[PDB]
Amino acid sequence: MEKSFIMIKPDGVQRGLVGTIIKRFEKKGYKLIAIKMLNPTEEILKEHYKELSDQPFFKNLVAYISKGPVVAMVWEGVDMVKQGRKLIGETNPLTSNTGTIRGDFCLEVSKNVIHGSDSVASANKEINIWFKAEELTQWKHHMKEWICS
Amino acid sequence: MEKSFIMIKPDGVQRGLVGTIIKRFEKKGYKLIAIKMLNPTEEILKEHYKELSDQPFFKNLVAYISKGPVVAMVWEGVDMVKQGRKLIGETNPLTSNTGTIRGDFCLEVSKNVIHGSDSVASANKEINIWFKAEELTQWKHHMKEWICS
Amino acid sequence: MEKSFIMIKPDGVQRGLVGTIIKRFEKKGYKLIAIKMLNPTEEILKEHYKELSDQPFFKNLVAYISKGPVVAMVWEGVDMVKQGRKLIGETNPLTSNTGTIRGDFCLEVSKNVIHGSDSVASANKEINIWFKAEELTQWKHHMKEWICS
Amino acid sequence: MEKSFIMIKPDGVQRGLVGTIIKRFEKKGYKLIAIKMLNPTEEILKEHYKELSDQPFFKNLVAYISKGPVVAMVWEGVDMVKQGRKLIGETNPLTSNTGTIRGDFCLEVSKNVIHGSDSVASANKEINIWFKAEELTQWKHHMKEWICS
Amino acid sequence: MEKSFIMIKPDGVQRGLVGTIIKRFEKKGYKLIAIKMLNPTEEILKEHYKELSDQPFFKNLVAYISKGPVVAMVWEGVDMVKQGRKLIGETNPLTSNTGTIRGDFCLEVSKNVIHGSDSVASANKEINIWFKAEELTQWKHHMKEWICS
Amino acid sequence: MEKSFIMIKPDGVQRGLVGTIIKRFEKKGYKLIAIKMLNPTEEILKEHYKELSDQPFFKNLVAYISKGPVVAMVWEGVDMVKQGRKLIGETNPLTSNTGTIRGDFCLEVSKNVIHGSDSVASANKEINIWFKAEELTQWKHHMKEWICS
Repeated sequence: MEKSFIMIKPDGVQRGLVGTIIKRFEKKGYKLIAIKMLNPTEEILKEHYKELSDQPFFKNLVAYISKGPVVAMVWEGVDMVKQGRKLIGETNPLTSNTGTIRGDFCLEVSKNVIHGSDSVASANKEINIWFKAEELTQWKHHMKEWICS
Repeated sequence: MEKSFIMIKPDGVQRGLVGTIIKRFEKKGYKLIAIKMLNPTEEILKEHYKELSDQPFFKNLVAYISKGPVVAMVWEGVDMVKQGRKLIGETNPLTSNTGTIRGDFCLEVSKNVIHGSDSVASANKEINIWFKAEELTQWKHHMKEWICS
Repeated sequence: MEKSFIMIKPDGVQRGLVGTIIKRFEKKGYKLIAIKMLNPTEEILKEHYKELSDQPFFKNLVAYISKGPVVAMVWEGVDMVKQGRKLIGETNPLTSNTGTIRGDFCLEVSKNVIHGSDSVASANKEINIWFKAEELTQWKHHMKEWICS
Repeated sequence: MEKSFIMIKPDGVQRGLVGTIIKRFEKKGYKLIAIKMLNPTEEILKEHYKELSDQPFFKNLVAYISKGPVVAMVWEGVDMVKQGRKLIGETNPLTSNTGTIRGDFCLEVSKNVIHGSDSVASANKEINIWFKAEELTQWKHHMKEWICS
Repeated sequence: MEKSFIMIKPDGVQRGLVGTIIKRFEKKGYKLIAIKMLNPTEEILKEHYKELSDQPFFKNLVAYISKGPVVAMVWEGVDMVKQGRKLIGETNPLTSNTGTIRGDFCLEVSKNVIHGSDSVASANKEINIWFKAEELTQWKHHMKEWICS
Repeated sequence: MEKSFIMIKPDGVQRGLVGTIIKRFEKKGYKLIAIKMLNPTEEILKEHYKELSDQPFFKNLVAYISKGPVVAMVWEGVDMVKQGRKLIGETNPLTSNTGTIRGDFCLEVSKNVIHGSDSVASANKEINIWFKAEELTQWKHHMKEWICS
């Protein structure tokens, strides 16, 4: 099934929203298949934000996330990428609707607690950069009968 | 007052969302007047889709429902039908907004945990087929003073 | 498996604790098999509190629970009677520990929101008086694998 | 920083939504700087509701809020006025989105639990009438580092 | 009715536990009658902690709380003092039971987020020092019918 | 600081309690420094329950564990080992107090969702076997000021 990369940014971990964010994804009926905590290299981040290497404020971004703690995740399930983005909200937490992670907990775009994959093509690249194949664990979700067809 | 028929489908009870769903409805200021758990008779469940039978997936539903457990409910209150549908969300939980039951908990249209009446006319018919008159309990809501006129 | 009778008293319904209470039982890994809302006849209650006819304030108690709404339930699972009593707390919500329903939500013994069966013998009697056998619904709990054995 | 006046109306306090409301504002990353409980005097309420003097039922509006309890607050933070409005929802809780206070808890515009300032200019006026400058407490929010720039 | 003085200490406000704490007290069926945010002046703090004068570290005590923000409260209800203490927990959050504020949120006796009055006599003293009589608001709790006799 | 090894067992992941468990630990003021999801090897698993060889149920737990997914964790903080145990509850979820993970979610000792280290000595051994040194992430907890000295 469709996989997406969801990463709790440093400010997410600092504010103690790790549990809350996971709970939100679990309750949706989604499948956690990989999770790790790491202080990301400025070189792992260089490749994750290759798409956004084309942004004016970049020299501030990479050093930032590299410092603070990060909880990297992969979640699996039908229309994973879009629904994760839906659960997260818009980029700007001010224009982001209530009910979303960013719309319930964030104020500024520089500190939006979470990253979600923008497209399925973006997701598959992001997963490979952040995780080893061995890391992605295969398990049968007992509940999938009552979430899916 | 306006009454609507809300029914937690099998997948709802299996995932343990009975309490959460009810709490959502209670906190909105609505009045629970009837609740029951039953395995719906294929026969008596047949009339629930009597209006929509002209659909490709009809035989599969009257199977996954009748076998699994169901919590049938009637809730009362101002604009009950529309608000119930609001609380539930769209048919497809992908297009359904966050904050709603289906937008918080569901992924696939085949397993969207809950039913809500689509109109007042549809509600009155659905109440009649699922519940006996004696079943609908009459009680004075003490809090209605502070929710209504 | 072991069954117990749990009944949300009228003050429970009035305060909108129906959802919350159920949620607590659901999260424990317990199995809801019967649920009904009714205004209990003074005769149904006359027998439910027959063992408790050994109390000074009895003529005032049956009239009370008779008036307001009541949500009657049966829950199934290993050590259901004891654990339900555990989840509920002591009779007196003042001496009842925090974490319990009565210790989180109640102040007075006259208004303690919920009833739980005191013993397995008392439970089987209580279930028979409040429910018909047809009411008790048989369903396979998918998650039982990961709660039991 | 931008300040807004948020006031839980009497029906909010009645329904025990004070904690819940505050939690919602806390979790958004906002800064409570003043809070007080009062039974608002005609004097304050006439100035607070000066714009609504051109309405048939005004003598009773300044008399309802004058009766019940009210929790007056000031919250501080980036885009405070608009975000507060967003967290609260539309005036009519029927058209207000789910996820909001009014869309989660309210049914009628007469009883919508909370007030939020409509503009920055409205806010500064509202704060001055409800609170004394001494009441606005200055404190360093430790977490503002991780919510703001 | 019985009144107690409950004060969220600065670390409670810092960690965004104001709403959470209030909700806990609301849900218990208790009556908030006064609330105020202040940076406690040396005068108040010397009188609140008058019994801790014969202790080595007293000047740093009154200077910690005189720094950070504090939410002062009065709550009313049957056995208010004891149950407040019960909801709060033991002084040391390590020996305090789970379910309590201190046992759910705290680790160190120096930072245990909340104060609760230890006796009725202590409470009436504490209320007088922190609040003016005008500040204690009188209101009829609609729900007290269903919490009390 | 004191470190402990906390592991959500298969049944925990299946029932979707990962988020909730984590939140419980975060809200206590504890610091997550390592997290990973894996299907545990026989070789890795056997040394974990090495001391529990002289026990009747030794082979069968390795069956229902290795197959299922597990979320291994390391948490750091004052009195981490005992508090983790406190947060978890007793071995048997029948005798385990309400408020605890096992007392809120579990029924049988075979499926009690989580493991916690029994002593500091047992913790440091468990961390070593489950995680590499590189895996334990070093980060400054901004909120530690307000939870500790």
